[PDB]
Amino acid sequence: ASIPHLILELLKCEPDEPQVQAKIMAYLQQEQSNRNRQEKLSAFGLLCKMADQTLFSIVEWARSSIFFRELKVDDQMKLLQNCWSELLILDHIYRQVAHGKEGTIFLVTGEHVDYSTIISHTEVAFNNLLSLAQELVVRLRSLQFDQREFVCLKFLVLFSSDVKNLENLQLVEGVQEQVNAALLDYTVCNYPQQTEKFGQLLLRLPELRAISKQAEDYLYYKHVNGDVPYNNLLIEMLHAKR
Repeated sequence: ASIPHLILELLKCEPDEPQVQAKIMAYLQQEQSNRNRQEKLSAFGLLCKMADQTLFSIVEWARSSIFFRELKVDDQMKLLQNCWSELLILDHIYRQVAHGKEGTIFLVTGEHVDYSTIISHTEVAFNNLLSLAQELVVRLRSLQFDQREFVCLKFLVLFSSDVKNLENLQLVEGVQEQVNAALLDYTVCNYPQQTEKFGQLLLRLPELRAISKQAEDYLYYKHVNGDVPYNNLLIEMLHAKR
């Protein structure tokens, strides 16, 4: 039905969103229920709490992923360390495209929060990053960015060839080229009037890149003086940078 085979397989590797939301929702209700006051029941750390969970879900996704699983643990870690924050932001952006509304932000827990509530209860620094992400959301919404293009961008983000010291480089470049091809074939077969949405889509990766670094720098800063609880997947990957 105009969906190449390679894409049908990537989609099969996607987690069922509803159960990921339920699992994350519970975790946060626990983390927030268990300590029932005294310590730090913040709002910055909470977005940090669900970002951490989202990250674990992303790592599991990559691991169970059709082509990633053929790489040795050494190659896997180097690909995930290089793009983990980009994957997180891309995940957020797509969730806004498929579920976002008027003046709300759809959270991974499956909840809608007023964009005003987020802004007000967070410092301007975080505010700017959140706003830089919505611009991309606005651009993807116009292009009719859909799920099949979303899993393709994910694999293009994960399988990046300019990562140094990859053992099975032949496989990483192969998949990358193969996904690029399946994506172009899909975009013009399903959105032909869209002169170059394919180009538009790829032009988004460098932007995701830039936003990604600014996000890590802010995350590191907030971390250096004790403003996040801790959360080892977030910190671990952030320290894979230094």
